[PDB]
Amino acid sequence: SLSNKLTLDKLDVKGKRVVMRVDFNVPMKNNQITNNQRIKAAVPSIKFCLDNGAKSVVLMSHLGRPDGVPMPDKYSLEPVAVELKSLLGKDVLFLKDCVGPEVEKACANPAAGSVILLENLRFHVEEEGKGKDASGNKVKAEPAKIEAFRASLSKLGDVYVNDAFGTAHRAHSSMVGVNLPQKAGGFLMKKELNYFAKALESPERPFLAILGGAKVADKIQLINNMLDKVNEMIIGGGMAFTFLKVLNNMEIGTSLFDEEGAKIVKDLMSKAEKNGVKITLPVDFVTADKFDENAKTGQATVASGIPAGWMGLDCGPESSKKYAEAVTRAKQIVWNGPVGVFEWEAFARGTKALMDEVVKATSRGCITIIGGGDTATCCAKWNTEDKVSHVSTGGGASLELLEGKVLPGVDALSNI
Ligand SMILES: Nc1ncnc2c1ncn2[C@@H]1O[C@H](COP(=O)(O)OP(=O)(O)OP(=O)(O)O)[C@@H](O)[C@H]1O
Ligand SMILES: O=C(OP(=O)(O)O)[C@H](O)COP(=O)(O)O
Ligand SMILES: [Cl-]
Ligand code: NA
Repeated sequence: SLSNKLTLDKLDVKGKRVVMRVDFNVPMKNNQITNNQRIKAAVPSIKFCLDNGAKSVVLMSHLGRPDGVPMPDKYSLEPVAVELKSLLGKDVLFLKDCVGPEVEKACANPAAGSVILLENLRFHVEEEGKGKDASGNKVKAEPAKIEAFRASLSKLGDVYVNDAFGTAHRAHSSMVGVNLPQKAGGFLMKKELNYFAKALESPERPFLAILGGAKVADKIQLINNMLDKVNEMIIGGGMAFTFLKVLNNMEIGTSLFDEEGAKIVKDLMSKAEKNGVKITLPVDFVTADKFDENAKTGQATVASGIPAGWMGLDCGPESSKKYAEAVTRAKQIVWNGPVGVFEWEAFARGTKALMDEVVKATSRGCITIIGGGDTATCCAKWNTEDKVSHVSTGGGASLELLEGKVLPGVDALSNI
């Protein structure tokens, strides 16, 4: 994917300020970083810039989904600056904004070797181009303000590097809108794209996709194209309830539900049938009376339904058996999205059981690819990072590659 693009190995950085988009959207629990994978993954590009004489490296990322409102109490990148220091062996200056005159002054003429991390890009609606105000009402960014936002970011370096593989599916301002003469892909971008190019060229079959998690509105829209590439699909985690409500008339309580995706569920199942893709949905659940680690818990099946005011936060044991059967048939697996709220032990058994099966599959020759901010944290939590074929920093980004697309963050790089 980058044979035609400028990459960092061929970018002259000596004496240049480098502005670098990274994916530092790391998971957090009790206000601390629970997995530094995405930060560590950018260190090779950052160190390369410094070792080869860069005047500065300005790092920019989002964290979470603050929807264009400053939320430094909940989604500040300040903790990431602290963690990056230990991983880099070098000092990092944190700025409390990402644009404006104070940021521009701090980045205009830095001391040699300076590393600077900006605040969450998504505190400004101009990054995504849309969001919500502080009262929760949806809002769209104004074109002239988007261009001024992109112009401000562009002043923070002389050359641009994009190492944000995990965000490469997003055509956001920091990812496609920086206007500098040289825009290069970083070493993590290259590593991930190269791995997927080889693994997706002629997959081992049956090729199973496992789609879970909580980003239902976004990821239900990826299934249509994925159904032209895979032979089996597990639809689990928060994704399943939209399917079960529509197909089975199941009562789902307060479980995650996507109104727009519900309108295409039957068409997706029809396409799966046309293409010979076996769909495995859960059949039982661990329920909770509220979205809380210490919620009261219960059990439910598709036939029983989930009680009003309760939500399904994990699959149950009969679902785990069906998931295991699909893993045993697979010769290649791509997995994005845990099949329950694995961060909370009451709701982690289903994801742990599936991880055990995927590890066993790897040991008998299955090619196993696990990707995503939270899904890769499953590998860290249960110590399986070296027991699957590849742990990717991309989740949705990897699914969009599976669909067969050129990612916007790659398309926007300079051509050779
Ligand atoms: N039934 C469920 N209800 C609610 N949340 C769920 C459920 N099952 C899983 N989750 C949540 O899904 C979240 C992860 O979903 P998400 O799509 O963000 O995955 P990801 O691997 O981080 O992907 P990406 O890299 O694209 O962000 C986890 O925090 C987990 O708690
Ligand atoms: O976490 C990401 O994607 P992912 O959840 O699929 O791994 C990226 O940081 C992009 O975040 P977004 O899905 O809020 O745009
Ligand atoms: Cl979403
Ligand atoms: Na996530």
